[PDB]
Amino acid sequence: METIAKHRHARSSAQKVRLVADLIRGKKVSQALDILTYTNKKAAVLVKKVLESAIANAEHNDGADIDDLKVTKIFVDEGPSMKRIMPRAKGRADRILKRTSHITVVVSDR
Amino acid sequence: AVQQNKPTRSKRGMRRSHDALTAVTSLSVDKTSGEKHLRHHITADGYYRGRKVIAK
Amino acid sequence: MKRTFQPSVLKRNRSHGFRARMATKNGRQVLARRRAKGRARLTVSK
RNA sequence: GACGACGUUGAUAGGCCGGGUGUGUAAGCGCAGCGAUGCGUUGAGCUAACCGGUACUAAUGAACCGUGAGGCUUAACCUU
RNA sequence: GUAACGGGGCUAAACCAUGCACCGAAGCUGCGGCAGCGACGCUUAUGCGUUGUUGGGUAGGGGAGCGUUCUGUAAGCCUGCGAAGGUGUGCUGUGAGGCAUGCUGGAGGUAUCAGAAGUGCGAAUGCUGACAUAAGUAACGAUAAAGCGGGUGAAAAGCCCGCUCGCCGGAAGACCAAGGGUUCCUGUCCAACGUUAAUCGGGGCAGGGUGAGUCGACCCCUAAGGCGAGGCCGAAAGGCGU
RNA sequence: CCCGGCGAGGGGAGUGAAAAAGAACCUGAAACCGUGUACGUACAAGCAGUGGGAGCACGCUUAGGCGUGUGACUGCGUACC
RNA sequence: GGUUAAGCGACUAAGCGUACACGGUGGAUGCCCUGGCAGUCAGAGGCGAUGAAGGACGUGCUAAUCUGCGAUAAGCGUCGG
Repeated sequence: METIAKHRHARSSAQKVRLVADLIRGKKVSQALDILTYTNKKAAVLVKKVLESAIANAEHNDGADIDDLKVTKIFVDEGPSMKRIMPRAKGRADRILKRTSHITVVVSDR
Repeated sequence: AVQQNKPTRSKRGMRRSHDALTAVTSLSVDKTSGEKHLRHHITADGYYRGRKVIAK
Repeated sequence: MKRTFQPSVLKRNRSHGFRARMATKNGRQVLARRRAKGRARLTVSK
């Protein structure tokens, strides 16, 4: 069985989050948690919460076993951007994009 | 000062081939408390080499 | 650097106020044009 | 990034001990003078990166990566 | 930078004369197919038996067609036993195209023959919206400066309390006018706003707060100047002035 | 009901013909950005295609020597307005 | 079968390319109309010192805005439906 957890509209660029997501692809959930605990990145905190939520979903909604769980699929998708204005010199104006992303984690006992 | 042509997405990927992160190889285990911690660092509970250094 | 706009309420009303526009034939035509267009604020009275 | 030394069967770094170097007679006390000051204790006190030593502090037992005799054909050799 | 055979190399693989072979183009021939224009069989409301010949092409002229929206034919025809649109596959014509069908979609579509056009886009430093690139690069706004303990909290270099350190002090202190208009105080919240985090804020939400015979305005008086009964002047508007 | 900061955002349950109609809501195209699978690629020089063509993977097939994806090597080849 | 020598030679992908499958972003397309555009046939062609056009501030069991109304304030009297 496959269980899914998502975090949509996360305040982080997709490029930054993908750096942390690649560290736990295909790893056991027990080992994946250890890797995230000792990664000095803001995206690591966001990813860890999603991974924990997926584990809880499998245990509660599917009666799975924690020791048998494994991270099978993980990917990050680009989300909507927020437009802002940043004044520059000599009266010029610039556009600032605040990027977001969608984080998806899939855990299965296979 | 500025480019004459638009770089491709393949060139962008090549430049990022050295941006991957490195995970910690392994974690040490305390003799007494028995929790995982960074090597040469105290544990969350406040242990180091089974000596119970300051906790507060 | 001193800029062009130096606010002053008294001078604002004496120059573009409602009574200033009503004191001349040309000023009254300004109100007629704005009334026809449907402006919510006819003048700078407040 | 890399490169070199060392991790308790240890002088790698700090501290500590001795020396050197630099500055130039510390503080306290005593004596002379009305006083500013001078003199004695005294070439005194202090002293970074230097030299020779010293396990007092930090360099932890582990864990991780890397395997298990290494292709085919031909000639000369083993059995010139 | 060899640099005056394209190169390697050549004493013929150089040059002169003679001869016989072969290579070599979308030229010519062979095989299949399409179209234009001619003459012929009076063939036929014409296609052929045939028959010869032609078919690079800008400006430009002539001829024949495809598709899109709308009107009649249509109170017809197709359709919840799945319409338009979207996305694949197969077949088909010389071309613009056409036909069938899987999945998606969930209510409209339209033969034939005629009629009418806001009828076909890659370019105009074209117009509007969306999204790339440089790049996770420059930068984070005075070089007056921070260190530690405790508290709160999911989380503290930045918030609260305490002890030190540093900076201004004819201000970087205090009180007003002008201007702004609730930014003031208390509780509560952290999405957005703050160039980082935030429990904090001039941010969000709710409640509270401005008390005058003597302060200021209003009020009485007038300066520069404005308006101005009659009046004088000017095509009209209007100007000057008691 | 469960994870989470009595959050944000999600996974179940339930409603409905449909929740891949969940309020960032009918249909949901393109640019642009990702995950998975097959094949190619670290001694080879240029409008990136075209003609020839090995090997590999897969689907057929009374193996019918076919179709589909990939493209080592090789002839020719300097975009559009 | 063993030793040596010579010749020849797959398995690597930090990344990248093409194809297919499944997604994100984005809001095109189709369908829809309590909005517009152009007319025909009839109305009425003026309002105001009995205070106009247009506004300010008020008005509810009512915090805000819109509509209506005016301290008789989402209304009062009377005659009809």
